[PDB]
Parts: sequence; structure tokens; C-alpha cells
Amino acid sequence: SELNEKLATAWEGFTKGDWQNEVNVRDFIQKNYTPYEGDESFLAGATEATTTLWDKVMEGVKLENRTHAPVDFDTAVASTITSHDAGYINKQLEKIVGLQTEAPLKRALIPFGGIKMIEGSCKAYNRELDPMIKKIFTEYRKTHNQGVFDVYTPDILRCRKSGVLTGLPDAYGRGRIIGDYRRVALYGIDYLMKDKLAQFTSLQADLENGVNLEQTIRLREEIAEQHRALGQMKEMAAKYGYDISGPATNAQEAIQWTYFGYLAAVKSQNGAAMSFGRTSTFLDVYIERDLKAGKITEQEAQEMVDHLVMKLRMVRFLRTPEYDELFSGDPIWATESIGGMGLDGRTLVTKNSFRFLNTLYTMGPSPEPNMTILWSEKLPLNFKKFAAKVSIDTSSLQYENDDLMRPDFNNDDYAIACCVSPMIVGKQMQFFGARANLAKTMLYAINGGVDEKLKMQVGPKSEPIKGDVLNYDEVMERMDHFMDWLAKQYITALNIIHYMHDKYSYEASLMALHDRDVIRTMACGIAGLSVAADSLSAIKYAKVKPIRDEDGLAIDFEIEGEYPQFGNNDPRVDDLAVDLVERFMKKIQKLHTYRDAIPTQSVLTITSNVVYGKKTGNTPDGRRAGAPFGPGANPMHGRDQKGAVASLTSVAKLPFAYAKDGISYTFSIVPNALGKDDEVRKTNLAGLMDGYFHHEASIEGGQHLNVNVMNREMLLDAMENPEKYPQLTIRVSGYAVRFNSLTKEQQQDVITRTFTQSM
Amino acid sequence: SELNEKLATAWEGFTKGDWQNEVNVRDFIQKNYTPYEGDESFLAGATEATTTLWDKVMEGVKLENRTHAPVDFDTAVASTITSHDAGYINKQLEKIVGLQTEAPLKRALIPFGGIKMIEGSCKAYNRELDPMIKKIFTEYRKTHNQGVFDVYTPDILRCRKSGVLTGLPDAYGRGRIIGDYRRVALYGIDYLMKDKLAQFTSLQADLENGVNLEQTIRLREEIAEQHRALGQMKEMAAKYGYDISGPATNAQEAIQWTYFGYLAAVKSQNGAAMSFGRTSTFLDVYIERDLKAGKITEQEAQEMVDHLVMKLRMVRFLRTPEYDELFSGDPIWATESIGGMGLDGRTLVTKNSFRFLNTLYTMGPSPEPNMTILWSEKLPLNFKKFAAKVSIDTSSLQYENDDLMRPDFNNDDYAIACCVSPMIVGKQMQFFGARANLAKTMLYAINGGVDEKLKMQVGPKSEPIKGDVLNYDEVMERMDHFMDWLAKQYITALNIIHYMHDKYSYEASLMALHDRDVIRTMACGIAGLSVAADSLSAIKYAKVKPIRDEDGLAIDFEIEGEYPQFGNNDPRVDDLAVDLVERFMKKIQKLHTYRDAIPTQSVLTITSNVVYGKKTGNTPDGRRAGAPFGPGANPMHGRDQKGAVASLTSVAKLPFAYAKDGISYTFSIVPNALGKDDEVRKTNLAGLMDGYFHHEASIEGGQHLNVNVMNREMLLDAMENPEKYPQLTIRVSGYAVRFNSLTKEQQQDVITRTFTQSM
Ligand SMILES: CC(C)(COP(=O)(O)OP(=O)(O)OC[C@H]1O[C@@H](n2cnc3c(N)ncnc32)[C@H](O)[C@@H]1OP(=O)(O)O)[C@@H](O)C(=O)NCCC(=O)NCCS
Ligand SMILES: CC(C)(COP(=O)(O)OP(=O)(O)OC[C@H]1O[C@@H](n2cnc3c(N)ncnc32)[C@H](O)[C@@H]1OP(=O)(O)O)[C@@H](O)C(=O)NCCC(=O)NCCS
Ligand SMILES: OC[C@H](O)[C@@H](O)CO
Ligand SMILES: OC[C@H](O)[C@@H](O)CO
Ligand SMILES: OC[C@H](O)[C@@H](O)CO
Ligand SMILES: OC[C@H](O)[C@@H](O)CO
Ligand SMILES: [Mg+2]
Ligand SMILES: [Mg+2]
Ligand code: NA
Ligand code: NA
Ligand code: NA
Ligand code: NA
Ligand code: NA
Ligand code: NA
Ligand code: NA
Ligand code: NA
Ligand code: NA
Ligand code: NA
Ligand code: NA
Ligand code: NA
Ligand code: NA
Ligand code: NA
Repeated sequence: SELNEKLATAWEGFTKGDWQNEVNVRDFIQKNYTPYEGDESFLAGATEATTTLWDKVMEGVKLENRTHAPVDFDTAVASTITSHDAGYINKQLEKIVGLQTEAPLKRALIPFGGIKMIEGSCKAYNRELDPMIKKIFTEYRKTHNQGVFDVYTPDILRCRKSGVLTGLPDAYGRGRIIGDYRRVALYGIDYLMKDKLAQFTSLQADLENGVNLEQTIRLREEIAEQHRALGQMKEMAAKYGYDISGPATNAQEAIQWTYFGYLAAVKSQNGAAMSFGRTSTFLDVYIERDLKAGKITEQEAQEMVDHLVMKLRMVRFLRTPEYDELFSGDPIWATESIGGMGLDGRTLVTKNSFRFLNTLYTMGPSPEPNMTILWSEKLPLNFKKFAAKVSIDTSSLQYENDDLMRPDFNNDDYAIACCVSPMIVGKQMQFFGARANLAKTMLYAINGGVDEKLKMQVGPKSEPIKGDVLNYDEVMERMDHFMDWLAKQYITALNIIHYMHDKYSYEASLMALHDRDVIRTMACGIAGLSVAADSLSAIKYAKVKPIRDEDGLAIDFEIEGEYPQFGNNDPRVDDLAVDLVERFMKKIQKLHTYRDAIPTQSVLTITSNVVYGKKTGNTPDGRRAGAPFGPGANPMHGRDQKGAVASLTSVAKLPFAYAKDGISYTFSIVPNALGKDDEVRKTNLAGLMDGYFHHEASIEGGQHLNVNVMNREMLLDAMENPEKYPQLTIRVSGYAVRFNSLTKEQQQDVITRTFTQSM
Repeated sequence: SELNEKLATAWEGFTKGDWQNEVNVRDFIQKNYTPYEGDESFLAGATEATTTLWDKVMEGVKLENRTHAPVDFDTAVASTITSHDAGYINKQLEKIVGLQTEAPLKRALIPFGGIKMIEGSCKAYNRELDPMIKKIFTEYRKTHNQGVFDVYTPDILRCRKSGVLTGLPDAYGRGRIIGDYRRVALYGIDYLMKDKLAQFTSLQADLENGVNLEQTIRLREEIAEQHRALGQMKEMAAKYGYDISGPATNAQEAIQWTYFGYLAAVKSQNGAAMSFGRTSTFLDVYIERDLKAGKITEQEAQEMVDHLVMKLRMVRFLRTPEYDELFSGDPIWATESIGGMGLDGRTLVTKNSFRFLNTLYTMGPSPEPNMTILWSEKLPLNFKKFAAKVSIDTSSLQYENDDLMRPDFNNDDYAIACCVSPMIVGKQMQFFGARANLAKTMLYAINGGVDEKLKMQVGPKSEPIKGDVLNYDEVMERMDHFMDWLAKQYITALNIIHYMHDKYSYEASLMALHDRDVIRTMACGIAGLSVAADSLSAIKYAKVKPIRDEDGLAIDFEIEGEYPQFGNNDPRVDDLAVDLVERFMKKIQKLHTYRDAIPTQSVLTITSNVVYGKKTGNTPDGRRAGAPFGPGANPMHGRDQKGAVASLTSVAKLPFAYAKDGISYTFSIVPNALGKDDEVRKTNLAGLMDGYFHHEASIEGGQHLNVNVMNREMLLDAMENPEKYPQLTIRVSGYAVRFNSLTKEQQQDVITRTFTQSM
């Protein structure tokens, strides 16, 4: 209660409010940002420095893509916020600085999560691990991975081996946490440390009085670790020549300070998704102030945004080949949520919303950061059209429904973590759960719990379904049974994982940038939704005959008659998909969870569509053994054949009400199907999204849309001549990848997906 | 359910029972031991090997005592069960092998408990800590000490600084855990590992069903760590050339296997007390079988016992000078519980009970192991007299009331941890709490919570007592108030400490030798009982006038009139002491504890009588500022002036019912007061103990008695000429020390205590 000079100088001219007396970034934004309803005509192009820097870094990116391996990585240093010396691309040119290690794209060792994974990476990429690192993290500091495997059950291990529940966060950082990095810029580290000491002290009475004793002790230790991490952030920044004890005083510092908060996160944790947040409009407050004061020019502002975004394009983590199969394309999910509307009806689009999108022109297409447009039917048309143009030109953006999510939270300061999972910034996080194989679960119902590939009893022993023709009611009754079992094994695995991750790899630097009490959801994903829905549809509307082996195991199916497939706006099958989503949500909702994290569901797969597909045999819908499932909530490859409106309609029917962790849809449309020329294409794409996301009391609308605007012929050319397309980026599951970063098998999945040929 | 050949061979001839089908050491003992009612005439003397070995080790002991520092210690190795190579005194001579490090008396670094303490020891003893050890245990593996200090409150820190609650286990291993080391001998490691996997598996249903989720996950991880520690025990033993996968097959192996279980404990944990258990009668089963088979001679049996006991005399831990003030004399508390009676009325005294006592003759007096006689009025007179003779000759034994403790537990297989704290072996442990300063708490009541030395507000702000004469009712009402506050701060500190010790230094190798579910008590000790009781007595029966400074602070007292002092069998003051014990027990009983550990109390101080005394000003009883309190439950120095029966009577009145963690009494009697000659002295000492420990429905009896039989003139000679008394041992607080191991200040405390001059 008395702002020192540091705060005074930094906050000069800002509209006053609660944000000056307590940590409240949303209040600061609301009182200070400038809504922008204009067009992209004010945008500046790249400076020579930006191009020199990015062109150099791209040589490392090309090396990564051609070798499908890291440019370099540590073999003898355990990474922490302060372990590495300052690293640069070219110190004379960078306006925003900071790298994870001492060299661009060199990956770190983050051992707290597990030592076996590091050993696996060293073997895979032909480097020798320092014996000391192995010793420390085997005998002295236990890891998250070992804690989990020490407590797992034989049943969970069988599910992992068989492909019914695989790829969970037992061997990589859980992620799904977004510290509010904007807090570093707004308040400075010292203010945040004082606030954390107050939070710590506020728990003393409960501790002394024996109120929720263990929970209170745990939280006090976590806050002490958060406070320690904040101090370490100052030391890290000082290595780069910056004193971040006080608040940022100008645009360059606001961008730099925010990035430093994020840099501490990616130097200390290797979460699968390390998302950036909802920062562009916040940063516009500082940029606008400097532009009006004549302190910086628009080109200088674009340059600072470019250098920040360039650093987000350089975040890297050492991963194993196994991880690469589950999360393809060397992803980071440095997700940035752009635009949206405020609860007061004003748009949250700012000139900076345009500057962030402009990085796809100043430095070309790029998969990271994962730029996510928070769409509203009320967004300024100028912005709707520019975003559509950027999608048409680069296929690098995704869109999510602000008209659905803002009212659901009654909050206009939520951000997207990873692909499609919303959280109020600094107040909420998710316990990541990857996803379960719903399609294989259906086969288990038909086969009495016996795996169709391993011929091992994995699910509970049950009587396999008999007869030469499958009956929908019977199959669905057994499937419901196995969904109960799946939910229990899944939540049990996640309870173990998150208990161990809190114990052995607590994300102190990210949690330090959250309120004292954070809302946690237990995010359960489902893979193979359209395979399961179409399988049920074939059984219900056609005649499906099981082909059994000498043991009675259904290893194939013959289908007589046509049946409705998901993605063609046919309620007969779409209703089955909606039902499966509701059904699984209701089952996980009944189970006890670690830290009482609220169960939620997402229809999302990342590359588990390929991994689970490889481990799943022939299914009733006609899909062949080993074939990929569709990505996320997508109709199976090529089955949506009635056009864009029809497939968008089928997907929009899936209920966000029962899948609050998100519903991913990857939409690819050929240029000429989208429109006759550029202007018409922009108008039509904005129109398609307005219809898909349309929300009213009786219509939920879709929640997410990846948009690719390309001809399949071009991707085939890139498969044959990768050198011609070094920056070619494509949306694939709720994030983007450089097409050349994928393995051939992953490219085959992508090229056989639906390329929509009509409205 | 099918004993392999390993078990068959090892158990040949033993009486069958439950012990062969489940881990049940008590059942094995009950069905196989041979009660011995004879005398000491069968005992053999030392072999040349034993004398050669012990004489060599004693040179290291003399070096420790003269330098008051370790002979040597590690500066670059973090100790674990397998870290050190095999070490020997003289491999050609040892019948029982195993040392903590690679050299006799060389102390280890056990960093999991804290790195600052290690830094403190290195500085104090002039050795340089390896930078790598400091780095690992500051940045990679957090320690118990740092976890505690990260969560402590400013109030607890003020209590620690002021001397009202100091010396708690926030900077050293908590100890008070006795794994059942006999299990290694009886079953072998493989059988115990299979049993632990079954215990782990038995928790799967609760885990899956969400029953006490966090508790279940925690216990499963603990059992996995226990299983891992058992495997490490096999590797440790193999370094010494032994395969302990199967059960011990003869006496030498039973002793060796039991010792290996203990060796793993003292290589991995540095608990203040690392007690041995109740092993002598168990080991007699194997010795008796070999003697009857003619496999070994009695002298060979004594030699194996001697070599085992010699190793217990060599256990060492690196401690700081601060620790040395609180726990003087380089103590280990390798406590062994001898004799006692079974629930069936048979004595549990065996020939081995005599062999253990005989080590005080074969290798001379020694403070460790801490041999504790479980006394019963029904013990064979031959044993009562031999134990009395050993006390008369060596002052190295203590006695505890089996007639009180066995019926309290309805169990005849409990052992004493540290000094006086009983636990059923393998089924119970204590969360150690050190002790609180009850005397200073009384001054706080008189001074409104302000510390009499620091002039700082430590206790809650309260109105200091006014007037020129203190009133008992008023003082007691305020004291009760401050006892409530003390209890809450104490239990809060212990809740933090034990949560952190379970997290950062879980005693896996010891817990591996316990049942799945262990009963835990939260052991709270009180120091200064007789100072507080006598202060209340002076106030109540005499006229006590406070001497106040310019601030109204009572810094001294003048007493007009005589008043009854504790230890003279005067109910007027003894009732006050009994009341204080009951009062504090009732207050801690109301508080919530970590892991729902049952609060218990002990009247025990170790050297906190000196440390708290130094930090406590003048008290109402007349004790001067800085003077030591009495040890444990002892009357203040020299105040028990009516003889042995009178002081034993006062102490026996203290209620074990309200101090289940134990009540320590150190009794020293001059030889001629005890009896005219040797035979009379033995008879009289046994008679005094029979009376003190006498128990019936209406008489509890005393719980513990340290017995010193010496002339003060002899101790004065030892203070002046230590070289003349290298093995001189004396009981001091519930354990023994070599007199030469004490600092001069600690010796001054000891020499000014009461030397009883009459019955
Ligand atoms: C080693 C262990 C995992 C079982 O090993 P297993 O019989 O080979 O198990 P699986 O066949 O299911 O294989 C384990 C899989 O997890 C992988 N893995 C990842 N981290 C691992 C870790 N820390 N330890 C072991 N395996 C690990 C293995 O590489 C393997 O992957 P794969 O199927 O692609 O080859 C054992 O720790 C275990 O059974 N744990 C369960 C809990 C338990 O028993 N605790 C001890 C109780 S006393
Ligand atoms: C460093 C800290 C202990 C306070 O230090 P301080 O102001 O010097 O405290 P005190 O004066 O009471 O001294 C601490 C005593 O504990 C000792 N100590 C033992 N282990 C220690 C450890 N890990 N850290 C600090 N002191 C330690 C110190 O040496 C000192 O002993 P002394 O009184 O004989 O000199 C600080 O960690 C603290 O206040 N912790 C309480 C919890 C807290 O604030 N957590 C962070 C919340 S965001
Ligand atoms: O070696 C036993 C250790 O506790 C290990 O499990 C973690 O470091
Ligand atoms: O280590 C890099 C990964 O192997 C690659 O798949 C990323 O495209
Ligand atoms: O190793 C424990 C430390 O507190 C670490 O978590 C931060 O440096
Ligand atoms: O390190 C040994 C201790 O300093 C000594 O007090 C033991 O007698
Ligand atoms: Mg395996
Ligand atoms: Mg201090
Ligand atoms: Na290039
Ligand atoms: Na770190
Ligand atoms: Na860390
Ligand atoms: Na907790
Ligand atoms: Na729920
Ligand atoms: Na919907
Ligand atoms: Na349209
Ligand atoms: Na000697
Ligand atoms: Na160890
Ligand atoms: Na350990
Ligand atoms: Na627990
Ligand atoms: Na109680
Ligand atoms: Na008593
Ligand atoms: Na007597």
C-alpha cells in the first residue's frame, strides 16, 4: 500500500484502479487497452535485423527437419532457471533476448521429470550421457517418471502396452500450465515476491489450527518454492544485462519482461505444451503509449513483436522417439490467444492483434507460436477479414469460439493451453491426461476384454459377443460396461501421475505467476470418436458380420449395406457421436480425483490418432487394422463427403457442455472451393466461421477450427521436394507443424485426410 | 505358501507355527526360545581376537574424546546403503563384519537430512566440503532441513531462538524408529521382498476405488521404496562376501544377518537414536541350537556376541557443535532390550541375556550399546543379582518396568527406542519431538510472554503479573494459559517436521522391516519439570518476591521461608509435579497431528537440561540464571536430600499414564550407602529396584531407572586425569556416555548432580 518510485515511473499515464493495489492483470487491461476496429494498412514490414536473424535460425530448423533430430543438446548439465549462461543468435541485432541454453536450438536436460527418457534420447541421437547426471537422478533425486512407475498397477501397465491407454504424462512434463507472464512486466519481480510472502503468511492460521493440515503444509511449501523461483528469475534476467526487480517502463521492457517470465518456465520445465497465454492486447497498452509519445515508430514496434515471436519459434525440448510418435512435428504449443471480445461488449482486438498475425508475413509461415484467434460474430469485420487472409496465405492460424467460452467462464481474460483447453489466466490450470483409445474399447466389448492384437486379457473378463450379425443394443450395452472400466483405470493412472508430478516436478516458476489458490481440472481425452461412432452406425444401420479366429476373437468384419458416417450432417450417426461424448463425461464425473481436480473431457488426439490406430485392429466401421484414426473430433479420413457446411455442422453438434477441455476439428479446403478469387475467399471463409461458431441460447456452436487452405497437389510436391518448402506450415490436430518436420508415416496420415472440395 | 530349500535348511529343528507362513517374529521366539533361570557361572571370557580388535578401536575412541571431534569423515560421498566399499578393523579376526564407511569410526555424509548441517560440521572440524555435494543438495535434491525452514512460522522461529522450543528435529534425523532387524535373520531378504510386494498389491483396490486416495498413493510409494531398500541390503552384504537372500542357517549368520539389517539403517539414516531392538533372546534361539549340536562352544558364542556388540560400539554420525550441546557424549542410543517376562509368565531371560551383559567384562565398560534391562519382580533372582552386579561394577545399564509396559501393551515383544520410549517391534514407531522448556514457559506466564533474557515478545501478549508477592492460584492460571500456547506451537512445529521428514528422508530400509501399517505416536517431551514444580511449590508454600527491572520484567526472585522440593517424598510438591504432567498431556491430546499420530509425552531432556538451563533466567524455586535443569524427571541438583527410597518414591509417583513416551530418572548412589560389601550391595540394589518398579492394580510403579554406583571423588580424579579412565562410563539421562567424551561444562553438570548418600 504505497507504490515506490519504480512503480510510479513505469505506470505514468495509466488509468488507475484495483490493479495498482493487488495483482490483477485483467483490471489493468480493461482500464488501459485501446480497442482497434481499423484494418491492416498501418502494418510495417521486417527490418534488416529481423531478416538476418531469422534467416540464420532457419538453417538450424532445416537441419532439424532433414535429420529429424536436435541440432545439439546438453549431456552434462541439469537445467534450472539459472544453470545456463546467456545465449544469443547475434547480440548486436536482437531487441528481445533470451534462449533456453547458451546456443540457439540447443536442447536442455530437464531431469526432474525422468532419467530413463534422457538415456533414451542420448541413445537415439548418438550422444553420451554424463555418468554423474545419471547417478544424481537415479540415487539422490528421484524423478517423476520413477515415482509413477513405482506406484502403477499391473492393470495400468497392461493398458499402456496394449494401446488402450497409452501416451499419458508418465514420461514427459505434464504441461497445461500457463503462468501469467504478463505479471512480470506489470509489477516487476519484487512486488510479486512480496505478494507471495503475503499469500504464504495467510496460511499460518489454518496451519496452527490444524485446518486441512497436510493440504496447508503442501501449499505453504509450494508458495515458498514459487517465491524462490521468482528470485531465480531475477538472476536469470541479470545474466542478459537486465534488472527486472521493478515493473517494465516501456514497450520493449514490457515485451522483454513478459518473455523472461516465460523463459524461466521453459528453462525449468519440459511440459508437452508450454503455452504463452493471452498477451498481445496486454502488450499493446505499452506499445500504444510509446507510439503516442513518439518514443518508438510502428516499424520499431513490429520489430520488437517480431523478435519476441522469433524467440517463441525457437523453444525446444529434448524428446524421445516414442514421444515424437505421440506428439509429431517437434511441437511446443507456445499458444497465444488473440483478440476476442470483452464482457462489456468492446472488442479486445488491438493493433497488436494485427502485429502478431503480421509475423507470418515479416518472418514467413511458422507453426509456433500457435496463434489462436478468439472468434466472435461481433469482431470488427476488418479483423475477421485479415485473419481469414492470413489463413488463406499461410494456413498457420486456428480459431476458437469466444462467443461460447467467454460466457461459459463469464470472463474475458482466459487463454488457450495447448490446442483447445481454456483457462482463466493465473487462476486455473489443467492436470493433463493425454487421451484414451475409445475405438479399441469398443472392440474389447465385442471381444470380452481380450486384445485383438496381443490376444491377452486386458479388460475385465467378459463373455465375448456371439452371433454372425452384431446387434447395436447388445454392443452398446457391453461398450458402456467397458467405458466404466476405462474411466476407472484412466482416472486412477492420472491420480498417480499428478500426485507424483506435484511431488517431483512441481512447476514453481509458472505457479509463482498464479493466484494462491488455483482451480484444477483433470483433463481426460478421448481418441477415435468418429471410428467408434461410425462403427456403432454400421452395426445399427447395416449388417456387420464378425470374422473370428480359431479362438472366437473378432479380428475382422464384413459389412453388408451402406451406413451413415460422421461428418455429413446425418443425425443418425451424429447423434451416436454426441452420445458417446456425454456418456464418457458422465462416467469420469463419478470418480474421486487427486487434489479434487474437477474431471473434464476433450475430444483431442494430437498424433495418438496414428499411434492408437497402429495398435488397433480392424473395426466395425470398415477401418483397417493399423490405420490412423481421424485427428481429434474429425470425421474419419475422406468420409465427410458432402461439403464444408455439412462437416462443420456435424462437428458443431458435439457438446462443449460435456467436453470442456475442448473439441478439435482440422478443416482443410482447396482454394477454388473456398472462393473464385482472394476477396471472395476472405469473405467466404469469415462467413463459414461465423456460421460454425454462431452461438445463441439454443445453439452452442463449434468450439475450435484449424484452417488449412491448400491443394493436395502442393503437399505431394513438398513430400518429393522438401527443399522447396522450408517454411511450409500446416494445421494438424489443434496446432501446426512445418510439413518437413514430420516422418513419412505422419505425412501419409496428413495427405490422406479430407481436402474439402465444396461448400 | 511353500518353503523353498533355503527355509527348510535354516529352520531345521525349530518348532512350527504361524511364523513360518507369515512374518511373525514374536511367534517364532515364543515357540523356540529357552528360558534360563540359572546364574552367570557358564560365561566365557574374551578371546585373543576380541581383545586385539577392541584395543585397536579404543585408540580411535581416545582420539575422539581428547579432540572432541571425529577421527575422520567423508567430504565428497553421499552415503547410501551401497555407497561404501567393505571396511574392516582386521578382516582376519572379525567374526561379525560390517562398518558404516570403509574405515573404523570414519563418519559419513547423510545429506538428505540437510546440507547446511554438513557445511557446519566441515567448518567446525576443519575439512573442506566437495562443491558438488553442496550443489546437489541445494539445487537438485531438496533436504528435510530446507523443507522445514521453508514452512516454519515466524512464531516457531522466535521460540527456537529464545529457548522455549529448541533442539527439535529440524536439523538432524528424527530417529525413534526400530526396524525389526531380526526379520533379516529369520526370513532372509527374498522372503521379505515377496511379502512387501504382497503388501503393495493389497493397496490396489483402495487406490482404484478412490479410498483415502493420497494416503494410499503415499503408502504404495513408501512400500516400493522399502522393497528397493531390501534389494540394496543384499548388495551391501555381498560387498562383505555374504549372500543374505535366504534365512540365516546358524548362530553366526543369525547375528550377522540381524546386524546387516541394522547396518543398512545406519548407512542410510542419521536418526538421533538408531536403536537396535530386542534381539538377545531371539539370537539365543540360534546359539542354543548350535551349542546343543556341538557346532560351537560357549566361548565361540560369547565371541560372536562380543564382535556384534563391538560393532554397535562403533556406530558414528557426523554432528554439528550445536547438536553436541543438545545430545552430549557422542551418543547413538543403539538400545538393546534385555530379558523381561512373557505374557505366559515364563521369563524371556536366556543365557544370551547374560552374554550381552558380559560384554561389559569381556571388552570393559561402554556406553553403547545402551543395554536396557526389562525388569519384573518375577525375574529369576540369579539374573536380578547379576544385572545388579554389572551395574555396581560398570554403571553401564539402565532398567525399565516390564511389569508396567508389557501389560500396558499386552505384548511381550516391545523394545525401547532411544532412552525410555517403548514400541511393539515392527508394528510401531514414534515421530520424535525432542522437548519443550516448561520452566521458561512459567516465567512467560509471570512476564506476560516477554522473554526474560531477550526482552522480546515471544509468547502471546499478556498482562504481566503484578505485586510484590506471587500468588500460586494466579501464577498457575497464567501458566495454564501459556501451556495451551506452548502445546499449539509445539504440535505445529512437529507437524511440519514430520511431514517434511516423510517427504525428504523417509527411512525406507527401517520401514521395510515393519508391517504394512505402523502405529505412530507424536512424542512431545517436557524439560525442567522439577524446576517448574519446585517454583510452584516455593510460590505456594513460601513467600516469593519478584525482583523487577525498569520495565516491570521479573528478572530475579527472593524467597522468604522454606518450601518442599521434589524428590523428598513430600506430596505437597510431588502432587504439583504430577499435575503438570497430566496438564500438558491433556493439552496436546486436543490437537490435530500429521498422519494422525497419537500424541504422547515423555519427561526426558538428554542435554537440553543444560541448553535450556543456559537460556533460562532466574526461576522462582531459587535456581540461578544459566544453571542446568535436572536431567529428565530428576529432582533439581542436590535437592533430593532424604535418601534413595524417598527420591525413588517421588519419581515413581509421576504418571506413566500421562507420559507414555517415558519418564527418565538418573540415580547415582555411593558404594557404601548401597551396602557394606559386594553381596549385600547386589541384594540391596535388586531390592531397591523391586520396590521402585513394584506394580499392582493400585500402584503403577516407576518406569525407568539409570543406575550409577560411584563415589564423586572418583569422577573428580577422572576430570583431572582423563588418561587414567579411558573406558569410564556413566549414565546421564536415559543413556550412557564415556565420561571423557563430555565437554567440561557438561562434566560440571554431571558432577554437581545428586550422589545419594543413604537409603
Ligand atoms: C519395471 C516395471 C515397470 C515393470 O516392468 P515390465 O514387466 O517390463 O513392464 P512392461 O512390460 O509393462 O513395460 C514397461 C514399459 O514402461 C516403460 N517405462 C518408462 N519408464 C519406466 C520406468 N521408470 N521403469 C520401467 N519401465 C518404464 C518401459 O520402457 C516399457 O515400455 P514398452 O512397453 O514400450 O517397452 C516395475 O517397476 C513395475 O511392475 N512397477 C509397477 C509398480 C510396482 O510393482 N512397484 C514395486 C512394488 S514393491
Ligand atoms: C532464513 C529464514 C529461516 C529466516 O532467517 P532468520 O531471519 O535469520 O531467522 P532466525 O534469526 O530465527 O535464525 C534461523 C536459525 O535457524 C538456523 N537454521 C538451520 N537450518 C536453517 C535453514 N535451512 N535456513 C535458515 N536458517 C536455518 C539458523 O542458522 C539460525 O540458527 P541460530 O538462531 O542459532 O543462529 C527464512 O527461511 C524464514 O523466515 N523461513 C520461514 C518460512 C518462510 O518465510 N518461508 C518463505 C515464504 S515465501
Ligand atoms: O535408492 C533409493 C532412492 O530413494 C531412490 O529411489 C530415489 O533417489
Ligand atoms: O528431436 C526432434 C524430433 O525427432 C523430430 O521428430 C522433430 O520433427
Ligand atoms: O532443490 C530444491 C530447490 O528448492 C529447488 O526446487 C529450487 O532451486
Ligand atoms: O564430533 C564429536 C563430538 O564433537 C563430541 O562432542 C563427541 O564426544
Ligand atoms: Mg517393461
Ligand atoms: Mg537466522
Ligand atoms: Na530458409
Ligand atoms: Na529450474
Ligand atoms: Na526444479
Ligand atoms: Na497435501
Ligand atoms: Na466430478
Ligand atoms: Na457444440
Ligand atoms: Na457460408
Ligand atoms: Na584403552
Ligand atoms: Na541409502
Ligand atoms: Na535415501
Ligand atoms: Na498421503
Ligand atoms: Na489426541
Ligand atoms: Na508412575
Ligand atoms: Na529396599
